[PDB]
Amino acid sequence: MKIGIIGAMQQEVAILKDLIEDVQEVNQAGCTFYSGQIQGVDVVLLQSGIGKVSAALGTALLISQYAPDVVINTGSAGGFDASLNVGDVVISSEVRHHDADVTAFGYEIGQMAGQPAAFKADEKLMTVAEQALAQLPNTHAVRGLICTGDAFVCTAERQQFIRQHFPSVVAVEMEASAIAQTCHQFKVPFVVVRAISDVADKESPLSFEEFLPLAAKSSSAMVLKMVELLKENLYFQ
Amino acid sequence: MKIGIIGAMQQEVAILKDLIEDVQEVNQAGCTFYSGQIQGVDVVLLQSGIGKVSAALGTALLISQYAPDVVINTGSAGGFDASLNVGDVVISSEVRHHDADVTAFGYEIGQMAGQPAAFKADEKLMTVAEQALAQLPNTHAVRGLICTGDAFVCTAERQQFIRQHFPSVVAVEMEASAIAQTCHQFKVPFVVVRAISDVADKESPLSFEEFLPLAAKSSSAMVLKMVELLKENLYFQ
Ligand SMILES: CSC[C@H]1CN(Cc2c[nH]c3c(N)ncnc23)C[C@@H]1O
Ligand SMILES: CSC[C@H]1CN(Cc2c[nH]c3c(N)ncnc23)C[C@@H]1O
Repeated sequence: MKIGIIGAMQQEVAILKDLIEDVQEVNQAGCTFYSGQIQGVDVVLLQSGIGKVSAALGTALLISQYAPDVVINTGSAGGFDASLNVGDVVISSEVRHHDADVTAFGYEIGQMAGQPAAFKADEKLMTVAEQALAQLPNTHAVRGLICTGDAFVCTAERQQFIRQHFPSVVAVEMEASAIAQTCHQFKVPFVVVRAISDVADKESPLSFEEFLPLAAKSSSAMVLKMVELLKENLYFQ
Repeated sequence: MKIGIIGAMQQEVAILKDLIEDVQEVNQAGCTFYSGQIQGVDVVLLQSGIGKVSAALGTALLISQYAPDVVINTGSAGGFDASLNVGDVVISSEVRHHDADVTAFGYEIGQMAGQPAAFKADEKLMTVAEQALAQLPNTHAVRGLICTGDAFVCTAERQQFIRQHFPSVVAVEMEASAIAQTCHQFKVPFVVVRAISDVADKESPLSFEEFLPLAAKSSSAMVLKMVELLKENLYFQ
């Protein structure tokens, strides 16, 4: 099997990039693809750039050219769930666009026309995420709805909008729904395994730059454990 | 040369689809690609689906697999310029995301992180659009800023947010900034040539239903004229 791993920023992919053996680097359309193995499993790591369009474009190139069997989205996120602290892992049960509104034509809020209302994380991949979490016993995670938009959420008004329309939201970020929607269109299983850098408030621009390395470390530790598990997961292999 | 043409919806691509000689249809990732010739020029017509993520993934697949020399985005739009009636044409001078906000990190409103603030349409393609307009004297057109978001704009509050932040906007829609950003990352010239189906207000849902066919007709006639000009002029090799 081949594991696709996607992160937006250089800082988000650095830890995993350094673990790739026999690394082959390709640059295309503002994306960087690193292929090789991590601990004996084939991987392709994509640094996509920030936001929904870059993430969608990169994911489409990833799937069409490299044919990963699964896709794992790594990186940082803004926490909405009360139980999350900076550094904690967040796992997608499902992903929605918090900034999509085609309700004029009867779609529910966040649902894009021609799409399901939500993109559900793959059940088998989810089981692997759970096993990985069980192998990191002193770490706290929350699983739930992750909401994506083309905005860095850092105001009370935007928090209120997102909570009012997506009351179960546990975290927000800027790529996951694009990755998830793209995987959905290609019929490729995905899961998001990110970690909290800030709590999406007026302090978040400062918190984010301060704690991005911590979030990358936490998210990357989980993704690495998942890679290790997938190595000997006979359903996927 | 090879001309790439992109529209979101079935009605938006139907007129041009019917003109393709020796048509070859490929279905991939929830997109449809029609390849062949229109009046002796190679074309690839992408039916992208609706919204930024579908448009981005489709455009990435289009450019990476078919290598069009230029990209023309056709279809409908919500008019903002006061002079626009349903059926009138809009030509992009440039495109912006009206729903992007990373101003917390120094970017201007609508600018995505890691991107320029606007995506400028290609000068030669704009010239060809103007030449086409001159040969269609009973089409009224406005050239200017087109703004994109993952929303069907149909409320005074949303219309006014967009006008406040992008005062020169002439029309809005849901794919162009994704196409434009993707073309920017691949370094492929683009232009948007759309036509008005509604004026982005409370009556837009009904206006859109009524006037989508007219908008497809008007925009497609312009695009066909542009195809004929591009065949003749050798502007692009
Ligand atoms: C430099 S732009 C921010 C980058 C970090 N990614 C995740 C993220 C952390 N905190 C967030 C918040 N409060 N709102 C939205 N997104 C995020 C999103 C983007 O790649
Ligand atoms: C069924 S969703 C609408 C489809 C038609 N496209 C253009 C468009 C016309 N009027 C618009 C408006 N008021 N707001 C945003 N977009 C548009 C966008 C999408 O493909």
